[PDB]
Amino acid sequence: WTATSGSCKGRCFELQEVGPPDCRCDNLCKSYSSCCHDFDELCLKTARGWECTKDRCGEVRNEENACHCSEDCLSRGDCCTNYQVVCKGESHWVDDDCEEIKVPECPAGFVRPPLIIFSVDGFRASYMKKGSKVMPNIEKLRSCGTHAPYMRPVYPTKTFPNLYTLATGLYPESHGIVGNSMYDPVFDASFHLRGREKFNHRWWGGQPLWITATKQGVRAGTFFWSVSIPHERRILTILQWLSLPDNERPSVYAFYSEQPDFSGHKYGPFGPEMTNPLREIDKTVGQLMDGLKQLRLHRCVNVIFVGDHGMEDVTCDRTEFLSNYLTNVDDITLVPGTLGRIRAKSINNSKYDPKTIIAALTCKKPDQHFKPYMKQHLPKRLHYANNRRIEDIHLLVDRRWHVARKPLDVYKKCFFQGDHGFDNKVNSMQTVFVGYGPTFKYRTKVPPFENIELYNVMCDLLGLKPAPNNGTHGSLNHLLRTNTFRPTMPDEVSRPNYPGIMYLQSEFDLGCTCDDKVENKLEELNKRLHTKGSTKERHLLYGRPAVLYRTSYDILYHTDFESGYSEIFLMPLWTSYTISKQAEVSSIPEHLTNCVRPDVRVSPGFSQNCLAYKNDKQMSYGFLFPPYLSSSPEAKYDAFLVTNMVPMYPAFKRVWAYFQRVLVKKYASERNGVNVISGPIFDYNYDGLRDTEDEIKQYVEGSSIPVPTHYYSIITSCLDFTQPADKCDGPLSVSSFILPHRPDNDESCNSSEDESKWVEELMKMHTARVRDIEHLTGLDFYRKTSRSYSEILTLKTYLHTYESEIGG
Ligand SMILES: *[C@@H]1O[C@H](CO)[C@@H](O[C@@H]2O[C@H](CO)[C@@H](O[C@@H]3O[C@H](CO[C@H]4O[C@H](CO)[C@@H](O)[C@H](O[C@H]5O[C@H](CO)[C@@H](O)[C@H](O)[C@@H]5O[C@H]5O[C@H](CO)[C@@H](O)[C@H](O)[C@@H]5O)[C@@H]4O)[C@@H](O)[C@H](O)[C@@H]3O)[C@H](O)[C@H]2NC(C)=O)[C@H](O)[C@H]1NC(C)=O
Ligand SMILES: O=C(c1ccc2[nH]nnc2c1)N1C[C@H]2C[C@H](S(=O)(=O)CCc3cc(Cl)cc(Cl)c3)C[C@H]2C1
Ligand SMILES: [Ca+2]
Ligand SMILES: [Zn+2]
Ligand SMILES: [Zn+2]
Repeated sequence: WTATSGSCKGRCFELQEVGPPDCRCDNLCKSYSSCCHDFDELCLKTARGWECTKDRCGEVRNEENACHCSEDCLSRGDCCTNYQVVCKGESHWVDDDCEEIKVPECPAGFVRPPLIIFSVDGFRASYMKKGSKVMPNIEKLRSCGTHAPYMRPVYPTKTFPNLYTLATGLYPESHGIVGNSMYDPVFDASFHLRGREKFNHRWWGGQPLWITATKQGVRAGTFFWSVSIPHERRILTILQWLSLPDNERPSVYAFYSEQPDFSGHKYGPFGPEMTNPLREIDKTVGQLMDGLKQLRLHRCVNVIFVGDHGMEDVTCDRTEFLSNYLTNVDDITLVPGTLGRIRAKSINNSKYDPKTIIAALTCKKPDQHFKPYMKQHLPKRLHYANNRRIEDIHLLVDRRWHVARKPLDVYKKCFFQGDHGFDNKVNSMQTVFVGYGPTFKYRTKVPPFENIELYNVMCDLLGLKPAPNNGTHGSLNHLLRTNTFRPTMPDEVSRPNYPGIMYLQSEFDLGCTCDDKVENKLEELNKRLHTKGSTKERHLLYGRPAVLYRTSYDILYHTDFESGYSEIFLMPLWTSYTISKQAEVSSIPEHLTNCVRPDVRVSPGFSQNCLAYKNDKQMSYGFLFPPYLSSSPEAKYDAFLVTNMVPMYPAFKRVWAYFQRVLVKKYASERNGVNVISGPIFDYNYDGLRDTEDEIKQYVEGSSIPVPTHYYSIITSCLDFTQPADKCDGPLSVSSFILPHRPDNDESCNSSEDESKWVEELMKMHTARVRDIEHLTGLDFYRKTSRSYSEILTLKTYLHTYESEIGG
């Protein structure tokens, strides 16, 4: 209940929210059904439209109009945004050639440039080019400001998770909003778009931009709006707020449009009906920019034009039904659409087995338009597992399709032609970023980037200190004219040992054999230089990674590779090696197939042993540096050391073998040599961060040898391919993957065929930022290049998507 007896007289869109049961007058009062009786009357005038006409000029102030053209309106700060235009012979902003804004040009009283966030729902990246002829204002912004060809949302590519990520720089797994619809099992409640649950503050984690602002002395406009409030009043309210006196005027503002998403669902991404929604948006933009020119703020304010996601062609008849795969279709709840999420209908059930549910859903029709995963097995770049609100069973749906439970749900719950929510790397989901203002750069294109990064930047524009988030602060410095944040490499925590020869063959009882006995001052002095690291600057191109936690490890040099070997985990943390274009693939000689040699630099006590592997019929082994790419038959023995060996399921070895034997050489040819760093990853609790010694859930049977949950490689080369990797002057180029270490190849439906038909496809799906691997390993790469640190942060955030050219 609320006594709505109070009044909004002079409180129209007040900024401090008063508490029940007195009536509110802010842009959220509607959604809580708690407005004062006169709110509609006083605060939402509509009379005479939103534009001045000639006859309206100089007029007599009438408080009933929606906006004014009366002489005193500039003073009152409430003119129609075109007042200067029709009444004062002034041109529109869109018509002025754009002048570089070399310094802020702000009126007396503005202690800092304000920031306006203009967010547009469902604004697909390719709109900027395709709809350009009917969006001149937005095309002005793009072309004079700083733009990216596209910006990448988070997964799921849905509205709530994506808007809240903009405001926090957090993955949904961390912020709490993992879907538009969610079930929390500790709350036993459901978050849906309709209804009032989504209002309880308990769903919303992280610290959003406006709280960050308040907590540090910067006042904020309120971000959310109410659906019935038209866009014109939304603009005029933002300009009114900007006319407030210095001590009350917010410094950060938000605008939001339901379009073009609302139509995209109706007409599809490119339906001819779409031109109007776009025309509208552009007009709204024009109205902000004209309004800011009226207030002398158009060369003072920084504007961010940003979308939350894109839009794909989707229709009813492209629905896949679980009822055609399952029998007990009724002992499951499904969260449907462009992503599936499954749980037991009741926890009263002990007969409920996910293993059989997954199997029932795996590669079961040749045509299949989805794929089941357990959430811990989803690609790590999706960062979609570490939250109780994410159900164990996830369905990745194909672009252009839906998953539903039964058919009844689709005709009784065709009307739509567009949707969104697919994998964040799918082209049609990409969205927009343009930045315009004094602090942004002038006529500047920047590379595509992930939206989790904007929070840091928006804090920079405000002089705020960003709350702990998932961006990599400094990775977007190249967007800005001048930045308050000069980033610095983290400090090495653990320094390495450099062990020489300290053990004799006979001290090792490891159960390994090797045919290596057949045995010169000139070529003995030589390989000594290899074990001290005389070819280290060939295989360690960017300096050694740093270890950012306390642990005991040894560096190990060889002719063809070099490693950081963990006495704790009994295997290397990283292994680094350069393969030049000219290098050639040889095969493992018949005699050395089962060769495993002790490493006389490392004690028997801190070594793996062949015995345990023999005893464990589930587990086999692999090597980090591949023997196939040894530079000489002699150097090859180096690859068989007990300290280059890692545990690997037979099924994984297939994957690994073909990566090592075929793809490395291929990349080396296409890229002009590559530098490869490879290693294990342990993330048993799937939080995207390295596990500690005492969080290991799986050892090789009868040993203290941990089993990785994943395998990574980082493949680097010269961005200019005419330069070999090992002699690169300028910028670098990189691609990486985090491969799940799994005992079967159920993920690949063509897996019984030749590796050449399915392995590279899997690797692609599990593409990765170097930054993701840093979280998962606790290492820090690229410590010694010729490149600026900011450039190196940009590079560690890059993700190679394997999607073709945006637009067509
Ligand atoms: C992306 O970036 C984030 C932020 O930097 C990283 O997540 C941080 O990781 C660390 C280590 O795991 C956590 O530290 C622990 O924190 C607790 C106390 O923390 C409390 O207070 C903080 C800060 O005020 C608060 O954010 C936490 O709130 C969580 O839990 C709420 C429910 O109880 C929930 O409403 C909220 O959304 C948030 O939930 C998520 O995080 C928790 C982690 O605690 C997780 O269990 C849950 O599933 C959600 O994902 C919390 O009450 C200390 O006592 C511990 O000792 C420990 O140091 C930070 O809490 C955590 N911060 C956030 C915001 O999640 C991610 O690791 C990073 N991802 C990657 C891949 O790098
Ligand atoms: O109906 C939809 C909607 C939109 C599309 C869809 N597709 N499929 N289903 C969809 C449903 N909606 C109404 C809601 C209110 C807005 S809001 O005004 O609260 C966001 C303002 C804001 C801006 C920033 Cl920058 C950050 C944050 Cl956190 C919030 C969010 C919601 C969308
Ligand atoms: Ca972990
Ligand atoms: Zn949206
Ligand atoms: Zn939508």
